[PDB]
Amino acid sequence: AQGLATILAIGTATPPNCVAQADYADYYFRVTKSEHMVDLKEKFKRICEKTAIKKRYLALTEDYLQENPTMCEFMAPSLNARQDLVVTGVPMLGKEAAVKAIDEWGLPKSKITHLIFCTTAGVDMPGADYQLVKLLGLSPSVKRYMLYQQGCAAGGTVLRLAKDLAENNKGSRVLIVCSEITAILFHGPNENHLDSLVAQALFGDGAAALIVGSGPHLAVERPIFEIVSTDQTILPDTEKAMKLHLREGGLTFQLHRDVPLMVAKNIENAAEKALSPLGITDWNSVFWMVHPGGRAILDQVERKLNLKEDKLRASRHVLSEYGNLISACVLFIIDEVRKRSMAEGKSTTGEGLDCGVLFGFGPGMTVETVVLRSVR
Amino acid sequence: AQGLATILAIGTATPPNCVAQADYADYYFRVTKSEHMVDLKEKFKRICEKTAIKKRYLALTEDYLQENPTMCEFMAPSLNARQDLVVTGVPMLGKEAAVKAIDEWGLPKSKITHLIFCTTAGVDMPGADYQLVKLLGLSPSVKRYMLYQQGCAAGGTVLRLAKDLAENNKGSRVLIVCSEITAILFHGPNENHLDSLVAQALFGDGAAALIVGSGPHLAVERPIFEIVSTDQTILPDTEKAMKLHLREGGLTFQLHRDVPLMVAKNIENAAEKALSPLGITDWNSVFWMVHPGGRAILDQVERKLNLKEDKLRASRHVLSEYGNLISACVLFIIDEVRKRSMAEGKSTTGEGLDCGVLFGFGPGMTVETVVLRSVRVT
Repeated sequence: AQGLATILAIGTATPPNCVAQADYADYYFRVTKSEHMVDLKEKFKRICEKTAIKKRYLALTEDYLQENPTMCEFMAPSLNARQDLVVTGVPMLGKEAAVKAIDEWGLPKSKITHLIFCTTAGVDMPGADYQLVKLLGLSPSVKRYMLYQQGCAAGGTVLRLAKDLAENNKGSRVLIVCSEITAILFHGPNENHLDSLVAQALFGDGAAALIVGSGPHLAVERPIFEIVSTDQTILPDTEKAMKLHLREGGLTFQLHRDVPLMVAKNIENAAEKALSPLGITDWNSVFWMVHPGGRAILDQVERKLNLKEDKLRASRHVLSEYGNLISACVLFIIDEVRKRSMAEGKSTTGEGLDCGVLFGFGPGMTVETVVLRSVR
Repeated sequence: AQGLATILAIGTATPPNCVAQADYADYYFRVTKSEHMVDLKEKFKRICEKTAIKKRYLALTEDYLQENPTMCEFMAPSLNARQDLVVTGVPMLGKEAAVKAIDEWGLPKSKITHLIFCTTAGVDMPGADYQLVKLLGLSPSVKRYMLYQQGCAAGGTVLRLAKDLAENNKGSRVLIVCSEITAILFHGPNENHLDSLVAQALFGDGAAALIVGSGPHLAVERPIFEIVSTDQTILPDTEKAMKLHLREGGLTFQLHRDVPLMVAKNIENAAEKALSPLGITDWNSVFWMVHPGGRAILDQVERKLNLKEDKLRASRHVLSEYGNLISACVLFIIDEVRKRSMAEGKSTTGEGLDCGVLFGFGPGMTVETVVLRSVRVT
């Protein structure tokens, strides 16, 4: 195609089940039948406090756990129950976000030439990509990219892949869907093996959908951000950061307690590598979209880049309103800065600034760094 | 980038443990202690016979089996055991193939800018892609595409994706690794579960690796094929063709008997969509690499496009020497074709022919159609 890959529409959706973080420990310990673990509950009460999460939407409900109680047992086999939920739920949630993007875009869905489906919740053959084309009625000849088991940096993964798709294929229009349902990693509290206990407080459900294309038809298409550049790098010596295994008992979860420090040690290098080519040295002259793996990661990034204390508001905002949405989370944040900037009357779609940097963090530890150019 | 994405090297690897198909029914029913199922044992021998497969390489060993006996159960929880095998084995097998590709390539590892890792066997976080760059010492900043649970058509998927990365990124060099270990799909024999049983006779293990790039440095790099065009379409009313679920008992397998006919029904359209823009109508005027989903799919494609009788010899060869290698299978066949061609002294890398078509067939049912342009041998 001709011109930079451009984001032209963003839609989001969540499961209807809302849970206030302020009530989560009571529910969670009630529901897993673990109220005798009071010290455990207190700790968990405290972790929920420090998440800086106000609420989450969860496809997993209390009825489901009743019917599939082994999901609450720590090492009881429960994958089949989890698959039953997410193999269906993930593409349905994704279709919901996609309808909104397609509607915002406004053009006929027959013009969608490429589908990128991304999730960290379950797998199946045929894929969630197949079900989405069916659900949506996309062309049977749409080219698909089925991204399974992707994790927390994959919101940047889908833009990096979309960029090359859109730019190498003249007139191509790419639909991106990241759809995450955290039922895959639900686990009861375990004194021993506390590992997945912070996961219970952290992750929320949702899907984000994007339309991306080169050479927008400016009469009927409305550019939101240009994708300037994408980088992916493995942080040295951080393999221990995060590990998640798909086992009989579900999606396992180990999170190293110094992950934020691993981000603090490497994040200026990623910033410099991305902005230096553009001639930018002042981090505060650009807008930031940071995957909120946790509050501490946001604070470290803010510290190490010496950000003004309002710089990560949009990121802190979707952590607050939704929790960690894994691969869909930075796409929610893109929507958030673009909507807030229109609401506030900014001169551009990127908080009135011309350039921005999105970060995704995942296993590896992997950093994805995408440079976005605002519009107007 | 430059002109067309171009395949510049290819390497293949397999587990060292080989099994003669002729002996597989005996091996199989004896390790699963399913000896009393003489009838079904007879049934399975007939299936092994008709596969047109002579041997398969398998990472799954009988002592791993007798060590993790639930894998043998005709359904019991065994995913942990299978994962334990494949989470390590898939990237190690893939590393083995990538070293060979990079060795053929001859350029520094450091020049590899993108990695596509593709498999159908197991998943892990960090992925097989991470493991691979660590095994090979690839650049930490290599751009990765981790293709999990992909299936029998993904040999075309990786080519289709490699094509756009290589063509949109000036001077980029893409490493493609497809590595498959059929242990996720191993199951003991059981009465009315026959598609699963047919799979115990069909799939073999292996990894293929390719170096893909645009604007080859013609001094040091040697083009093998150019990737001309790429299509993916789902075949109408064939959702039931194949279904595989990853569950506590491992990966399920369900295959409809009419899959060969479903391909037959749709294949000439695929060929026509791919070759008409090139002004080609003569199917015998081109080379064909057909994913040996089974011998019957090869027969059917051959019959439907009315190819001469040894048109599919290369696809038949690797099915015979390796079994169905899921996503890497057609990449083995690309190597077979170019290696047999250079050896017979063909004037091109594509059986002496100029253009060729490769077909991947997967769940959907999906067909991936990629057009390859051969290169002249001297």
